[PDB]
Amino acid sequence: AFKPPPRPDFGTSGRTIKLQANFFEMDIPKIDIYHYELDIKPEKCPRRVNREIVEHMVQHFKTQIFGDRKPVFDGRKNLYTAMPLPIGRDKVELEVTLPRIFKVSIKWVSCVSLQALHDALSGRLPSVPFETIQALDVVMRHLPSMRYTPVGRSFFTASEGCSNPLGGGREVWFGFHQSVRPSLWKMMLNIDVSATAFYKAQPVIEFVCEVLDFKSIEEQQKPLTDSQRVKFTKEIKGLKVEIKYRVCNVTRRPASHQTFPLCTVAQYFKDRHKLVLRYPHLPCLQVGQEQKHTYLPLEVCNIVAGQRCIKKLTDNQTSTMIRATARSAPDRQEEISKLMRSADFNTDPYVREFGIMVKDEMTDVTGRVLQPPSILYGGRNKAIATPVQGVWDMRNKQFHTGIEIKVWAIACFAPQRQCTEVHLKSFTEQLRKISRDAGMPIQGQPCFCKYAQGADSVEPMFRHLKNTYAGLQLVVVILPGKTPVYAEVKRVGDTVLGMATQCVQMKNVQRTTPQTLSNLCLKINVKLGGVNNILLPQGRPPVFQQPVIFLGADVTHPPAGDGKKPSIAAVVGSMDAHPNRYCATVRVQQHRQEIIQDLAAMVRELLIQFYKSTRFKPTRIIFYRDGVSEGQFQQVLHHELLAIREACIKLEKDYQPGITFIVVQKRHHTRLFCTDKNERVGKSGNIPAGTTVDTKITHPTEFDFYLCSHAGIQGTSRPSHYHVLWDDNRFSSDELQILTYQLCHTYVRCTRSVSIPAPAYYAHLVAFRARYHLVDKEGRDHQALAKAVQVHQDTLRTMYFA
RNA sequence: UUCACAUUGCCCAAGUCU
RNA sequence: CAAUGUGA
Ligand SMILES: [Mg+2]
Ligand SMILES: [Mg+2]
Ligand SMILES: [Mg+2]
Repeated sequence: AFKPPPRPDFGTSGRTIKLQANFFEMDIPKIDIYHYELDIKPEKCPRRVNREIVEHMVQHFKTQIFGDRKPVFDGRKNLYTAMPLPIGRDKVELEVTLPRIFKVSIKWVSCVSLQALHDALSGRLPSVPFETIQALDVVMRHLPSMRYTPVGRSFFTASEGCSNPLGGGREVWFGFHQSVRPSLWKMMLNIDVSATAFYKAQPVIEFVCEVLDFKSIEEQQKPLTDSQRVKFTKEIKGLKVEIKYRVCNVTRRPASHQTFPLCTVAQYFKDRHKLVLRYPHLPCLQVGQEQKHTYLPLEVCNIVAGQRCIKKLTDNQTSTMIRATARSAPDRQEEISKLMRSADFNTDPYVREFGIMVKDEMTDVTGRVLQPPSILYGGRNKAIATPVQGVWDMRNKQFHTGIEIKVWAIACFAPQRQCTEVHLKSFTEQLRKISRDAGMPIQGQPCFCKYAQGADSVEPMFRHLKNTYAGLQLVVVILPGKTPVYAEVKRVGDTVLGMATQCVQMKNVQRTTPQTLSNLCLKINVKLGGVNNILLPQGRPPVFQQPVIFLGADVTHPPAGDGKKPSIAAVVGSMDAHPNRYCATVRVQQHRQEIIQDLAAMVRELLIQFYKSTRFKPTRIIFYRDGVSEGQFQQVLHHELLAIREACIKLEKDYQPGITFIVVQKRHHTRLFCTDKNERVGKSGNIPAGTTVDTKITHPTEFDFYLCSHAGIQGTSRPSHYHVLWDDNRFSSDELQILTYQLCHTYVRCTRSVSIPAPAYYAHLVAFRARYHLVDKEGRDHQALAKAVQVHQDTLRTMYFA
C-alpha cells in the first residue's frame, strides 16, 4: 500500500486555546514560472562555487539573456525564471570565466504552474505537486544561500557587534531554519531560530594559543611538545586556511628545520617572498595533497571564515553553548518575530521577481486542549489519580499490581570509604519504606551485600548470585558515577545470565530523597513484572473493545562523523489490554538506514508473545513509528507496512488485522506559542499539556496533527507531530488524537504525561540499551554485532530496558 | 547509573573541487 | 542514551 488516507474529519474534543505558530503566510501569484536545466563543466565543484558561476554568468550574459530577469538557482542543475528566457528546448552553451573557465548549458525543461499549486492547496487537485513546492523553495533560498552559510535547511552568519567565543578556536553562530510548506490555508514559510558552533576566522597563531591554552604565543619560545603538537594537529587537521587550502597535516620539524625537495621553509619565505618569520620555532601546516609537500608557516595563515565545527564540543563548550542559546517560550517567540521583521523577505529582489509576499506576523491557529485520562492505581484503595498540567503523583497510592520482593541482593562497586555500610543500610531502610508505601513490599534485608571493584568482578559475582540464591529477583548495583562497570552489568545481566538489575549512582545512595526513591521503585516494579498503574478502563477510546496491539518503533543512527557503526532498530509491542506491559525486539542493521530491515520477523515475535500473554489475536495493530521525515514517508511505508502484513500472513491463515501506521516526529521546526499571556504555563511559559492542532498549519489533504502531550519545564516545548500514513481502522480525528494522548500517560518511569506515546518512548530505550551492549564492539561482522544485542532467554519477555 | 523537559549528536536535508 | 542545563 502507498497513498496515505485523507483526513477523515476535524477533531472536536477539548476546550479551545488561541495559539501562534512560527509559520508565516505566503502570497504566491497564479502564474507559470519557467524551469531550466543547467549543466556545469567541470561538474565536481562545490554547490557554493556553482552558485557563483551562475551569478557571474547571469551578470555577464545579460544583454543576450537575463536582461531584466533575475533567475534563481539551486546550486546544482535547476534554474527558474519569472518570465521565459529566449530559448527552445534548444540548449545554449555558454562560457564563463570565474576570477577558471566553465562550460554552462541552459536547456528549457518545463513550466511550473503556481495555479496548480493553488488548486492542490484547495480541495480541487488530489495531490500536492512536489516540483512546484521545490521551485518555491529555490526562490526563497536563492539569496541567503550566497549571503549566508547554508547548513541543512538553515542559514548561519557571524553575529554583528557581538561575539560568543566557546574557546578552543570555536564560537557560536546564530541563524535560522527556513522551509516552504503547503497547508490547509496557504503556502507557509516556516522560520525558526537556531545556533551552532563555527571556527573563528582568526590567525592560525591565535588558533594555536586557544587550543594550547597560551595567553599569548611568546610562551614558550621553544618548539612544541609532541603532545602539544599532537593536540594542535588533531584540532586543525581538515580545516581550511587562507594566505584557500585544506590542512592535511602539521610538520614535526619547525619551519626553520623543515625542508622540502625543490630547502627550508623559513629560508624559502625569506628568499622568494621577502618575508622573515616572527616565529620560526613553530611547525608548518601541510596543506593540499597528503603525499605532496606544500607547507605553510603558521604565521601567514588564517582559518577561513564560515567553517562549521563538526566535532563534539567539550563539556565546557557545551555548557557555554547552552547558556548562550537557552530561551523561554516567550523569548523564543520574540526572537523569531524579531528575525522576521529584520529579514524583510519582501525586499529580497528574487522573492520580489517572483511576485511573492510573506506576512511578517506569525499565523494565528486555534488549538484544543484535550482532557487527560484518569490513572487507576491498586491496593485496597484503588486510588484514581487525575493529571493536572501534565503531571500527577503517587502519594497515598499503591501499584495496580505490585511485586513482593523476597530475595534481592546488593552489589556495591563504589569504594567502601565513600559509600559505607551505614550509607547502604540507611538507603536500604528508606527504600523499603517507600516501596511498602507503593505496594511493592521489600520484605527483608538483602540476601547478599558485598563490595566489588572493576568490570572483571561483575560476571563471577553475578554467576555466584544466580547459582546460590534460589528465587533471586533483583540485584541492586551501586555505582561510583560514570564507569565501564555499568555496561558490563547490563551485558551480564541482560544478555549473559538473564538477571534483573537496577543500578543506582552512589550519590543517590549517600543522600536520598522520597521522590528519587519513589521513581526508583517505578522502575523496579516494572522490571520485576509489575503493573504500576493503568488507564481508567472506562475512560479509554472504543478501539479497546476488541483486542488491539500497540507497537512502537524507532531506528537510532550513529553519531556525526561516524562511518562504520550499525544503525539500531527497535520495536516494542503491548502485551495486555491496559495497555501497560511491553516486550521488546531489537536488531543491528545497515549504517544509517532508516527502513527497519527485519521488521517482519520482529513483528511476528511480538504477535506471538501477545497471544501467549493475552490468549487473544489482535484485530488491530496500531504502529507508532518514530523519526521518519516527510521525504521518506513513501519509502518507509512501502517496506514497513508490507512487513507488518507479511508477519500476519506468515502466522496464519487469512489473519488480516487492520493496520494504522502513524509517524511520530518530535524533531521538526514547528513551534506553538500561547497568544494570551494568561495561558502560559510556568517559568518557561509554554502551551499546556494536551494542546492539539489539526487545522490551518497542517496538511491540506492528509491526516496529521500536532499534539503537545507534555508539560514544558524549560525552553520551548517541541509539540510532537503525528502523520497517519495508513489506516485500515478508519479512526476519527478525535479518537486517534485522544488515543495518542492517553498513550502518553502510560509510560512507567514517571507520573507525568511524556512527549511521545509510551510505545515509541520504549523503542528509544531499547535502541539505547542495545547501543550500550555494543560499546567498543561496533557477514561475520554482522553476526557478531547481532549476538551482542540479543538478550538472554529469560530477559526476552521482560521490560529490562526500563 | 531516579525521572522528565530542553540544547546538540540520528533518516531526509546539508556537506565533500611548497 | 552521552555531554550540558532546567526542574520534580
Ligand atoms: Mg530514530
Ligand atoms: Mg543524502
Ligand atoms: Mg542528562
